[PDB]
Amino acid sequence: AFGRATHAVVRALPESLGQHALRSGEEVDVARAERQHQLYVGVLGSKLGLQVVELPADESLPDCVFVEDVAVVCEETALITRPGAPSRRKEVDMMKEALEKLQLNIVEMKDENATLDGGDVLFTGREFFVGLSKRTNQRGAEILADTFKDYAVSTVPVADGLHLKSFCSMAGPNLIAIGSSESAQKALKIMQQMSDHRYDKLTVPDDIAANCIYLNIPNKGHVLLHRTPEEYPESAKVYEKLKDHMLIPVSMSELEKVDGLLTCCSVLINKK
Ligand SMILES: COCCNC(=N)NCCC[C@H](N)C(=O)O
Repeated sequence: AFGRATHAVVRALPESLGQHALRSGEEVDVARAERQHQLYVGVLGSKLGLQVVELPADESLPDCVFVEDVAVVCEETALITRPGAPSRRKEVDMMKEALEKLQLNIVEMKDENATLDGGDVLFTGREFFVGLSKRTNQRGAEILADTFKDYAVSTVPVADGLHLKSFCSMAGPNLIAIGSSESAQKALKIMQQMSDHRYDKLTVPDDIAANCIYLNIPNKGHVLLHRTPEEYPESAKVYEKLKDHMLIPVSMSELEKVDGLLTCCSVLINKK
C-alpha cells in the first residue's frame, strides 16, 4: 500500500532561521513560521495520528527544520545523506539518533565526494528518481542506488538552484503532481522516458504547489496535504478535483522564503 506511514520525524526551527537560513528579499516572520510549522506538525501527529518525533532546534543550524534533506527512508532502511551545503552537514547527528531509536537499519553517506539532499529524491512506490542538482551529485545518487537495492534508481538533471521536488511530488498511488514550467515539464519527460512504468500526472500551474504530501492512513484512506487556496488559488482548484482524497490545506508561506516547501519539513516512516 503506497504512502503508508506510522511515524514522522520533524524538527523545531531556530530563531536564527530568520536571518541565517540559506536562500536564493522577503523578510522572514519567524513567529509566523513557527506557527505554520506547529500547524503542520498538528496535522501529521494530531489529525492523522502519526507518532511524531519532534527534534529540538539547534541555533547553530539555521536550516535544521528541513529534516527531509538529511535522511531518506525506504521500508526498514534509512540513508543518512551528506547534504550539498557543507554548513548543513551537522544536522545529520540528531537525525541519526532519532532514526536509530526507530529501529531502522542505518546507512551513512560518508564518501567525501558524495552529496545528496533528500529534497532531490522522488520515490514513486515503484522506483526512485534522483535530481542531479546544485546540491546532489552523481556520486550521492550512486550511493542511494547502492542502499536501496530492491528498487531502480534513475537520475534527472535539475536546473538553476532547484531540487527535483521543487516542482513535483507524489499525490497518490501511481500519481505524480507536476508543475507546468518549462523546467518541470522537461524534467517530467526525462523521468517518463527512463521508466517503463506508466505514471499518471496531476498538473498544476504553480510549480511550488506541486510539492505536496500524500499519505494512506488506516480508517481514513487517501490523504493529501497541499498548499492553500490563499497561497496558490489556481493550484488548489486542481487538487479540489481529487474527490476520493481527504484534502488538507496547509500553509507554508514563511518557510517558503528560505525555499522550504511541504515535503521538506518531515521524514515519514512505516514501522511494523
Ligand atoms: C523539496 O525541495 C525543495 C527545495 N528545498 C529543500 N530541499 N530544502 C529546504 C531549504 C533548505 C535551504 N534553506 C536551501 O535554500 O537549500
